Amino acid sequence: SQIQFTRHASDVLLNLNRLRSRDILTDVVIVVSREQFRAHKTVLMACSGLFYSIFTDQLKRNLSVINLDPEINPEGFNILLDFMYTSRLNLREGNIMAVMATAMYLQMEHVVDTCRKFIKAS
Amino acid sequence: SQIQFTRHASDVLLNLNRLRSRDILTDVVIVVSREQFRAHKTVLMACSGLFYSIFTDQLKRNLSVINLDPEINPEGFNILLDFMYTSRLNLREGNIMAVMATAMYLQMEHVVDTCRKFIKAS
Ligand SMILES: O=C(Cn1ccc2c(=O)[nH]c(N3CCOCC3)nc21)Nc1ccncc1Cl
Ligand SMILES: O=C(Cn1ccc2c(=O)[nH]c(N3CCOCC3)nc21)Nc1ccncc1Cl
Ligand SMILES: [Cl-]
Ligand SMILES: [Cl-]
Repeated sequence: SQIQFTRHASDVLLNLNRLRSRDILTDVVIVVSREQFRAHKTVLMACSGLFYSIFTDQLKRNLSVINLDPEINPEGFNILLDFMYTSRLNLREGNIMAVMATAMYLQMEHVVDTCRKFIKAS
Repeated sequence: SQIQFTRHASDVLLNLNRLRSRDILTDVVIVVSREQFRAHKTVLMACSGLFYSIFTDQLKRNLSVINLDPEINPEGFNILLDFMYTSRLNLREGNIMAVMATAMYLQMEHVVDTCRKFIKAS
């Protein structure tokens, strides 16, 4: 019965990404080997089982730095972080295995499923 | 060239609303006369000119309480806050004028335009 605004969610996500690009109200640094990426915990939680599980725990909720597994490919992580904030996933033959393994680690099941479909179509 | 996830933005917004409902990582209380509403500043900024302008200013960015104009109808505000987190706007004959005036105050231009269309269709 409510009026539906079809573009609203995408508009919100766009603006959250704009805030990320200006480092406004970002509240965590994700360290992946020699690279670091800032983000909003709320978005990470919305998009990742790993981050949801980390930040829902009152023991870790207030952490401002998260060190990921050193084995994680920083580029794979970056691709997934960008996907979180844009809805667009950059899969290529050169990055498919790194992105897929990283998505497994981040517990992003729908993305893992999409990587499986990409492999199947390759 | 990137794979588009058509439901992703709405999924993110849904999960942000779930976090709001559990008061997880909310960082501001919006006081509207005798009522109060918690939220995430990032979402408020994404959806409102007023909140964008308030929290982008380094003078006010860290405020944890915002007192709105006492004249603002709390129900009108609540309807708009729910819209921010859901994409669904509950317009009715009983609330149209309060919602519209509140949307003007919050500088939510697309919503104001929609209220004008509602008035025109009434
Ligand atoms: O749902 C997510 C995050 N999210 C996105 C994809 C995805 C996924 O594929 N799996 C998991 N989990 C969770 C932890 O346990 C194992 C599986 N979470 C995922 N956030 C969430 C859920 C409920 N209210 C608020 C929030 Cl923010
Ligand atoms: O765009 C908005 C918020 N938003 C939503 C609707 C709406 C609107 O109708 N008007 C205005 N303004 C802004 C202030 O000046 C007057 C008009 N902002 C609006 N956030 C935003 C913009 C750019 N990067 C990051 C962010 Cl979060
Ligand atoms: Cl900030
Ligand atoms: Cl919290």
